[PDB]
Amino acid sequence: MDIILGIRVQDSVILASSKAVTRGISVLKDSDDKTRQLSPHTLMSFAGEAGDTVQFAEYIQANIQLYSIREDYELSPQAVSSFVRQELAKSIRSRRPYQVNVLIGGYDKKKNKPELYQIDYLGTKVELPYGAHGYSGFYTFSLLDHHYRPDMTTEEGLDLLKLCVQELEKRMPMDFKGVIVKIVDKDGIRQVDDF
Amino acid sequence: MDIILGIRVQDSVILASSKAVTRGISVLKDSDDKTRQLSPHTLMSFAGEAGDTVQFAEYIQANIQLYSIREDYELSPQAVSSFVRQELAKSIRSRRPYQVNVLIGGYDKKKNKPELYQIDYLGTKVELPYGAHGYSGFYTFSLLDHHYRPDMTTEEGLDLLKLCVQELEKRMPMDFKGVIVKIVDKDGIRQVDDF
Amino acid sequence: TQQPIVTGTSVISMKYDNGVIIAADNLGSYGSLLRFNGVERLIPVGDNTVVGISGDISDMQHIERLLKDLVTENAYDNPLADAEEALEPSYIFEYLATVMYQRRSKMNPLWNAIIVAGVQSNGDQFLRYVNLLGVTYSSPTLATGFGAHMANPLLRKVVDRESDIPKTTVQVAEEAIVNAMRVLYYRDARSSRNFSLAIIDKNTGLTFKKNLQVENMKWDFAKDIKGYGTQKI
Amino acid sequence: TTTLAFRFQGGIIVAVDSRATAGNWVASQTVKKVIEINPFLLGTMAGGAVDCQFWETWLGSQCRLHELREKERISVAAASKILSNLVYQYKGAGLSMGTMICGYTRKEGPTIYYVDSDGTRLKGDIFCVGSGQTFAYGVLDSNYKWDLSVEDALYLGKRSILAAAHRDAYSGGSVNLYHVTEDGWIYHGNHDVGELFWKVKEEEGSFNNVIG
Amino acid sequence: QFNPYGDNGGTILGIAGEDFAVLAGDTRNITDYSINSRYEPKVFDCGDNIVMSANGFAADGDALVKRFKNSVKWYHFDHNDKKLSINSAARNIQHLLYGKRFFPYYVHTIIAGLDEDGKGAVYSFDPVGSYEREQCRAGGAAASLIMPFLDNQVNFKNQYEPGTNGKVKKPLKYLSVEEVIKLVRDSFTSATERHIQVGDGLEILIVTKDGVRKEFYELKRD
Amino acid sequence: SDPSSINGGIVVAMTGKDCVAIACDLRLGSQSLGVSNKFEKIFHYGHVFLGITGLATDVTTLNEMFRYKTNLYKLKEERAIEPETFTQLVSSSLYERRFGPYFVGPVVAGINSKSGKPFIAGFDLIGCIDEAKDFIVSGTASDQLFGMCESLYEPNLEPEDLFETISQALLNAADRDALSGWGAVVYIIKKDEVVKRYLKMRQD
Amino acid sequence: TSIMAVTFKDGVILGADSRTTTGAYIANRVTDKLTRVHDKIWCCRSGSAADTQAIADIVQYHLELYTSQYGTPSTETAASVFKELCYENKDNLTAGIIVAGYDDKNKGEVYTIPLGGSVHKLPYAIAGSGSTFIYGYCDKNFRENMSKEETVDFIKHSLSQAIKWDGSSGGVIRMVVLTAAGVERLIFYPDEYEQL
Amino acid sequence: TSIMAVTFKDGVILGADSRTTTGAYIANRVTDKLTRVHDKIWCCRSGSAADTQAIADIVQYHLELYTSQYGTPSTETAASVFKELCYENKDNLTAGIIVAGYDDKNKGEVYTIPLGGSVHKLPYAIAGSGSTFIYGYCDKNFRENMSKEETVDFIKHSLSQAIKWDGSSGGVIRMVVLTAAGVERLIFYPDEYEQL
Amino acid sequence: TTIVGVKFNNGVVIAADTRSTQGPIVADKNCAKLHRISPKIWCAGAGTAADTEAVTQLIGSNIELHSLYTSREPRVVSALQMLKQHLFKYQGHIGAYLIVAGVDPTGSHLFSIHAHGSTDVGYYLSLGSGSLAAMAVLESHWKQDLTKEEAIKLASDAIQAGIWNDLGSGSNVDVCVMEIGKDAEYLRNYLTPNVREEKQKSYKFPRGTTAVLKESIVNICD
Ligand SMILES: *[C@@](C)(CO)[C@](*)(O)[C@H](Cc1ccccc1)NC(=O)[C@H](Cc1ccc(OC)cc1)NC(=O)[C@H](C)NC(=O)CN1CCOCC1
Ligand SMILES: *[C@@](C)(CO)[C@](*)(O)[C@H](Cc1ccccc1)NC(=O)[C@H](Cc1ccc(OC)cc1)NC(=O)[C@H](C)NC(=O)CN1CCOCC1
Ligand SMILES: *[C@@](C)(CO)[C@](*)(O)[C@H](Cc1ccccc1)NC(=O)[C@H](Cc1ccc(OC)cc1)NC(=O)[C@H](C)NC(=O)CN1CCOCC1
Ligand SMILES: *[C@@](C)(CO)[C@](*)(O)[C@H](Cc1ccccc1)NC(=O)[C@H](Cc1ccc(OC)cc1)NC(=O)[C@H](C)NC(=O)CN1CCOCC1
Ligand SMILES: [Mg+2]
Ligand SMILES: [Mg+2]
Ligand SMILES: [Mg+2]
Ligand SMILES: [Mg+2]
Repeated sequence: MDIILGIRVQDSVILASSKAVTRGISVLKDSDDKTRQLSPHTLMSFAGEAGDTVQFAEYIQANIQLYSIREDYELSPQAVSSFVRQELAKSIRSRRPYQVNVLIGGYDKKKNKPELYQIDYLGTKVELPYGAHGYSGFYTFSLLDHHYRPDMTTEEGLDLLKLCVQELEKRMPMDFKGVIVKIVDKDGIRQVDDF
Repeated sequence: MDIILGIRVQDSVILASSKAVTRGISVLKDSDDKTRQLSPHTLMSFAGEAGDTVQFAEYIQANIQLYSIREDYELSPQAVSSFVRQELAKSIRSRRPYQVNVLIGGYDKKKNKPELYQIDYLGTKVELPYGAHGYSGFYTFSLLDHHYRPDMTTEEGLDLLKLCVQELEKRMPMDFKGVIVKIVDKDGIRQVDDF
Repeated sequence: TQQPIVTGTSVISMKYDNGVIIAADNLGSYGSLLRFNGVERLIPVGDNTVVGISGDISDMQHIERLLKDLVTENAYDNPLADAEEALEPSYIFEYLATVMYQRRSKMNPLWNAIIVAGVQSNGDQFLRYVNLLGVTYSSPTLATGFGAHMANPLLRKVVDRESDIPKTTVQVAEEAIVNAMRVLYYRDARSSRNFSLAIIDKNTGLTFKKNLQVENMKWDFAKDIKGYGTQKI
Repeated sequence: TTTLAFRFQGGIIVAVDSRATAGNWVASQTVKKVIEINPFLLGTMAGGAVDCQFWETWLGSQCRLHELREKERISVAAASKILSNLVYQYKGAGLSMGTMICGYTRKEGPTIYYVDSDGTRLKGDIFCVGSGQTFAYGVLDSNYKWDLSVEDALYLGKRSILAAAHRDAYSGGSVNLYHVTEDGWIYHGNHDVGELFWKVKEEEGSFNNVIG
Repeated sequence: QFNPYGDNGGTILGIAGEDFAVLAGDTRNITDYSINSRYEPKVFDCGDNIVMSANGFAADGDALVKRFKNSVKWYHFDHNDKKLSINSAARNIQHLLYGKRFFPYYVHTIIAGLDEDGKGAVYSFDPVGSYEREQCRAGGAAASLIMPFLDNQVNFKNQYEPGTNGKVKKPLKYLSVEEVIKLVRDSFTSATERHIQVGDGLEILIVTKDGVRKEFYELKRD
Repeated sequence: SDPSSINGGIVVAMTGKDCVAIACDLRLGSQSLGVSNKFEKIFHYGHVFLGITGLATDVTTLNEMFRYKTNLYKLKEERAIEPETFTQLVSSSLYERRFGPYFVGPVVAGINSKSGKPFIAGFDLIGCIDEAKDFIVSGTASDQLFGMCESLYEPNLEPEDLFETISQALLNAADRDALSGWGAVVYIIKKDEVVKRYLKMRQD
Repeated sequence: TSIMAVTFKDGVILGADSRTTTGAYIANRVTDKLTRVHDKIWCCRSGSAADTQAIADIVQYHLELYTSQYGTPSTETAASVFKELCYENKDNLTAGIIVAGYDDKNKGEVYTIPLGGSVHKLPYAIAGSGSTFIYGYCDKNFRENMSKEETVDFIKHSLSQAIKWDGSSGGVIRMVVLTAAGVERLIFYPDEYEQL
Repeated sequence: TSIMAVTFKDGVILGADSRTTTGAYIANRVTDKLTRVHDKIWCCRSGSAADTQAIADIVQYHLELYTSQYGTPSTETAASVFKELCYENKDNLTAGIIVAGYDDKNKGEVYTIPLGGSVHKLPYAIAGSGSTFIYGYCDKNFRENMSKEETVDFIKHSLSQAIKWDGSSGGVIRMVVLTAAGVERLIFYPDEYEQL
Repeated sequence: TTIVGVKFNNGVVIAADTRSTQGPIVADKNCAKLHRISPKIWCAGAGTAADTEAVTQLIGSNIELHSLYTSREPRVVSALQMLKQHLFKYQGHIGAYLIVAGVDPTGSHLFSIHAHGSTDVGYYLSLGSGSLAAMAVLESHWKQDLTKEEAIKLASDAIQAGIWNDLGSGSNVDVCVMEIGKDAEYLRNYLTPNVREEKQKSYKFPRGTTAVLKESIVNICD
């Protein structure tokens, strides 16, 4: 886990998530997808305690898919983010809380607008232009404060993302084995294959 | 610190030492030489607690250089290793011990033989064909058990070393920013520039 | 680092128009055990100073030896030992304050709270506190332990600020002190009925009263209290 | 603290913030974290305030004695090593210092040494040190080139401290700028973040996360 | 286990004018929830036109003041009765405090006086010796209550010129001794209302080229 | 691990002449890392204003919870809840979680629509009501706020003067706290108009 | 506390001091530690004031209910009810209770219930912090079948010594006489008992 | 331990039990806790056997050396030497010592030195674990200027009660009589003192 | 806190200071610590402020329902029994320390309750951080057969001792008199001896001093 980023641009939301899965002194995998599609226009990346992350993501996924079938309708990114926050807010006062931080990137088809929500394991939600969980933020937030503009294209967002990944590979102590990038826009969710 | 390796082949001793220096969540440097030349045919790599490593290396270096000047004679790798062990053996029962592990690679001009000594901070010495300190050993020792032969050339030793560095970059959790390689033979000490 | 074993409770004191009054009970407690009952915790130094000591008694006895030795040393090669160059309360205090702070600074305190009461050569009243930490302060009323919580409030109704001191007589002041000692006997579980009291007056000198007792105690109302709520028998 | 110093074409840039903290209490906004050891030597301060202040002023006294005894200005390497050997004697005692010794000599050229209280001593072209080091690194590394003009390098250093002053809760106050050349150090003024942030936001078009 | 430290409460305040400086402090001394003294002075004239206060743990405070007073005395003996400048006093105090870096004086220290150009000066220290000259500093228990008020009223922070679209700041200017004493008294009455360790009395020491004057004011005694 | 000072924030409320003011900062951080500069801490249910400092997940939760309750209140009572009544509802709801509490520092502000009286109140995390004529403070820079309010405040201020007072109190307190600042909002509340102003403050 | 109960010819007498402490502060110097659980069954309370109070209130409830159904309970029955509470809740209680009562068949009986929740029937019993100091005295001075006046003196002298040495004990001495005659409350002030 | 020293008309008597415990095991049931530091200055030892023993040996050395230079020391002097050791080494010692001696000028004197290292001159003194149980008894039964036989009974009865209640005390009662006549050792076996 | 209760001829009086604290800070300068359980049973509270408020309202509620059920005026022993059983159930975790006083058909009563659920009876009582200052006054001046006016005087004197000498107590004195046959009179701010002195200066700013970024009208209507 560890590295998950998100950048909201003019017409899309870009999520970048590290590929490494480590335990002890062994990198067990270098091609891990730390994300689940909650609905055709909504994507959630996740990071945190082992086991909890996937269990939580898939539990949320099932719930949103159940809603979609029942109402024959896709829930708005705002509504999904609020649902997810409430689940984490419950969890933190449970016997054993989900120790999972997430980013929810979605395109709202009613507003024709991209939206990025940052939610930590306590159930703390914020809508942001750019977001990060873990130590990543300590480098990326300041970088994006400088280089980010609100009217950027998806292509300009990807260049801005490369700039983040470059800085992280330079200064982060751990080898996170690069990232998988996914774009969320009016035409749905697609993955960039060469990064 | 963290990664220091050593391989003794037919006519030389090859030392490989990681370039990264990290503190907290910041890689402060990616071009650090974790070694000191103790004498023209003797080289010591070091790894351990911050500050202690260099202070110890330079203290040992000064002592050996003082001996060389006094006797107008180079001390044998065996003699230097025994001196270094005794210093560490003293240290471990001091008020504040040196927490430094070392590898001493040297070419004995009287025997015309390469020698590799592995010494930990407790003052535990062993002469080996190949050696490592830290978590490195958990991957390299088994790799070398398989691929190493006693009659290998310096060039074959370097290929064997690349095989170690490749495995470490694949499976180690931390980014150690590659290695600096140095060869110790009858003609002295030289550094490989492209690795 | 210590822990106090045999201890003395509150020492109370106040200024009045001509002098100072100080009092302290005659008990040496051993935890909850009221072990020793003939302990004098007011120690006069010359005829112009009384040092009242609370806390660890073994350390008190040590301080007694220091003060006794101080008098001896001051007399050496001093023709004016009983005149111009006699020990002042301010000298005695600063010496103790010095010692206390040095001992706390070497992590080996004298486990005490001390009040030096006396009258200076120029007629001025001296009253100052020092404790195991070397903390010092002065006030028209000073008290240690429970004394600080229960005596001071009562004594401050008499002398609330500096300007009330000339207005306060020795009869009024002593009455307040004796009343305070009664209140402490009611409410302090490590106090005794027997106590000593000392007046240092700028005209009449040092009067040291021993074997005093708390009297005129209200207990009669106790016979009316039954149970803890609903009991009638 | 955030402090940085980097090497480039035209010498060395040194930039530091000016906040002092006592936990979450802001102790001061107007603190000097650079010490001018001599006309050619600078020292930056991060960590415990007096630890840095006391021992770097002491370092200045040691450097002064060196030039009286040797009739020659101390090397950056030697000055940095006096400080590193000193803190190493106190290792374990609980000193907290993150320092950079920057300066020029003929024999060395422009040189930067990172020295900390664990006893680490490193020569290098770029360092950022303190609680806001990561924030400064993010901006500096993504805009750094060797071929920067003195004007651009001065600004990049200023902008990197500003970035950290903004995000890091334990950095702020104002930016103090320095430039070090073959001719010695040159002070490039105090820049209060109170005005600088809005000036930079407007002119650069950056900081779009904030309500403008 | 023996705890060699304690908290005697109180609060102190230093403001510097053009040709003067004030060092104020309340006269209350406390431990826990008890009042030890309603008038125990903690701001002292140390000679050479330097006034000093060391607030926090009184035993350490008195020890420090005592040592600095002694430092001034020996400075005169050793250097032909030379006047100890305020900047030199500050540096001397740094060494006193840092001498006990690993067993500190638990005090926030402030000194006030005149610099070598005759202008008002306030220097302030942390417990282990780091110092800084400022126009303005509060120290001790109620420092957190008073300091932001001083930022606002002495250095005119967050105050802009009316009708300038928040573009032109309120200009800095020196304050008169009459204005400074108003701020001191209002600062302490405010602090007294909202902090339990502050009260009883206020004592101010004013420093001009003519010497050191005192002023006293009653404070609420609850 | 002290919930009250992970995210940071401050709220302050004052009374004036036939008016009240309530202000908050905009910072949401994760200790030293500032994360959001848009995070508002004041909400309203009809004409009653509630500001909440402390752990942000609880701030959000409690807002959602009081919206829930005041909506049901209004449906059944057929009228908007008043500040005195809402204050009691907050107290009840907080004390209901006595041994597993929300880590918050709420502040109620509003004008009673019947009597026209300005009303402010504050609580601890567990429900104890702190009613006051003059002012209420809350958050990581509460010491600072207490100091600013106690010196700057005076009774019977006109809305336009009260704005300057509450704003200056908030601003200068936030500048002496590491976890507060990054923007500010001030609500000036009169009997039947409410002005909301965003303040320019230093962004460090 | 210092508390005791003593059997004699005509019945039984319970005695107690009146000091309640919170640390070294005396919260109450005129406390009534002698509490009625039935007409002629009383108890002395030592340990936690809250625990002994809540226990005594429950016991009083049980014996009132016992009385309504089965008539007057024996002193042994009362002690059994105290035990059942003290024993079953031994981990959560700090209560050292002495039970004393007068039947007409069994005359005066005394039962002591220390911290463990065990029961011990005895001729006399002492308990509380101050009781340590009077074990030697009470053992030497207790006789069986004493008169009322002899028993009053025994308790008065005993508690006087306990009070004299134990700082956690003091104030007045309260006593309660349980005989065929009825119930008599007694009180003895410091000025009297101190100089015995 | 249970130990005590009592002054009387002709001098002073020291008394002690004979039980040494390591936990609940009795290491020695015939211990001699009454130790000579000078011809007619003896002490009773309570607390750590090792500490009190080493102290007593040092005191004996000091008084032997005192005697060689300045003649026979006073009982007060002996107590001062005990104090100096107990007070200055208070962090490293667990010693509660009673000192008793006979001068011809001062007659019988008793000094008690508890854990703190303080000194207290008294008519009689009690100490050790078992002394808690006889404070009440000893206070009630002690008179000044008793006869030898009266004082022997007082100690015998007192220690009998201490032994009866304190598990850390038992065995025989040893006594040491200090008068102008000389030094008399006494011993009293369980069969005698138990049934007092 | 400082709270007291004092019995007299024909009834009982309770009094309290008006300071609330958060650490060393005064949160409230004039809070009411005198609570109504029923019309003629009043309660003074110290300890955890919310616990004293919550437990007093809960029992007051149940007492009202009980009084309605039984067609009888509520008794003090009922409030005592209910409070003590409630507090005991929570093993001290509800930090309420109360003085309960009142008049009922049985007479006039005065009790104290501690957080663990132990109760006491007295002619005079005091609780809170300033209880020792107050108790010293009560032990010095209390007597049998107090008049109403003598009891009020004694109670307010005891509270004043707390106000002045205890840092955990201050501001004003509230009193409640409960006399047999009569209505209870709640005397809010019976004494106000801690009035803030006139500030030296007005800090009303020039309008436009504060820099503004945005304005907007907020919609509170439907
Ligand atoms: C940023 C602001 C993070 O703190 C910087 O590191 C800054 C650097 C600096 C340099 C020169 C002058 C002032 C400030 N550091 C601080 O402001 C520093 C933070 C800090 C405190 C304590 C530490 O303990 C190891 C480490 C760092 N703040 C202080 O030194 C403050 C003014 N003083 C104290 O906290 C007093 N402490 C010091 C340690 O001993 C106990 C008393
Ligand atoms: C003496 C003091 C020693 O045994 C008595 O047992 C006495 C008995 C008594 C007092 C009043 C009414 C009836 C009976 N006990 C006390 O006065 C008692 C001291 C005590 C407290 C706690 C104990 O263990 C839990 C044991 C003895 N005092 C109290 O209970 C007072 C009212 N409350 C406190 O001191 C508060 N305690 C609550 C429990 O936690 C510690 C603080
Ligand atoms: C009674 C038991 C209680 O005061 C006496 O003081 C008695 C005195 C005595 C005994 C023999 C000779 C002269 C005087 N003390 C003991 O018998 C003593 C019990 C005791 C041990 C340690 C103590 O504190 C450190 C206090 C009392 N018994 C011993 O010293 C025996 C010989 N040794 C041990 O039990 C071993 N100890 C050594 C210290 O660490 C604990 C284990
Ligand atoms: C005096 C002021 C004590 O100093 C009184 O006892 C007072 C009683 C009182 C009663 C009703 C209304 C106002 C005041 N007590 C307090 O004001 C009380 C002091 C206190 C705080 C915390 C405590 O437990 C650690 C114990 C006593 N203050 C409060 O209750 C304040 C309003 N609340 C908090 O500080 C929040 N705390 C409550 C306890 O749980 C942790 C958070
Ligand atoms: Mg910042
Ligand atoms: Mg005050
Ligand atoms: Mg801020
Ligand atoms: Mg007693």
